[PDB]
Amino acid sequence: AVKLKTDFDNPRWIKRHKHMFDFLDINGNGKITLDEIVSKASDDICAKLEATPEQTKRHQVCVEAFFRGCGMEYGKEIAFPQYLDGWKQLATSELKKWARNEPTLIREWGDAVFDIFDGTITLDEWKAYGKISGISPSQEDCEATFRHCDLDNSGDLDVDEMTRQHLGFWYTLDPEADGLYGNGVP
Ligand SMILES: O=C1N2C=C(c3ccc(O)cc3)N=C(Cc3ccccc3)C2=N[C@@]1(Cc1ccc(O)cc1)OO
Repeated sequence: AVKLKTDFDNPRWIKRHKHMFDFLDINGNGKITLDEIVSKASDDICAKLEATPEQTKRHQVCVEAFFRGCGMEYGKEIAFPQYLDGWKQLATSELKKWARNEPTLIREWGDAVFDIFDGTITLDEWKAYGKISGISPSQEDCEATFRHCDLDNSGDLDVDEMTRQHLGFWYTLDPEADGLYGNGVP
């Protein structure tokens, strides 16, 4: 039962997103652009995963939409506070879509990522994504991810499940989502 109540002033949610912000801020100058996010998605991740140009393009479209949801844009340098406001807007919109059974941006992003590893992904594939995207380079943390989630009979992870977990993790600080990335993301 996905938590749909938001908790935007909870220091743990804020911290989760500051962590991710700093993670995206290679430079460390306190500012990120859509250009850097998309380059990470397309030049870094998709290339290393050896996705087809079609998969690469659709993944890029999903990433563009997702981060535009939080106010990001090409050539626009964004600092953390504005970024976080943008995330409040994104979360709100996404939860409204989810409630109405309209596809979320996080779901569609998920569909692209899973399609690259193709309707499930394995623990090894997730460790691969973890190290390549850099969100979860500790294989133990990825194993903690697979222990956290409800896997299928094959021991693999479903996109429905990962979407529910991600809704809980990024949008609502759902207690049921805590530890989704092990100790990799607070
Ligand atoms: O959810 C994910 N992410 C969330 C954030 C992120 C970034 C900033 C925040 O403030 C909060 C979250 N950053 C990255 C990594 C990434 C960032 C940018 C471009 C490419 C990849 C990321 N990768 C995902 C992709 C994914 C999506 C749906 C799935 O079902 C499975 C995998 O997997 O967990």
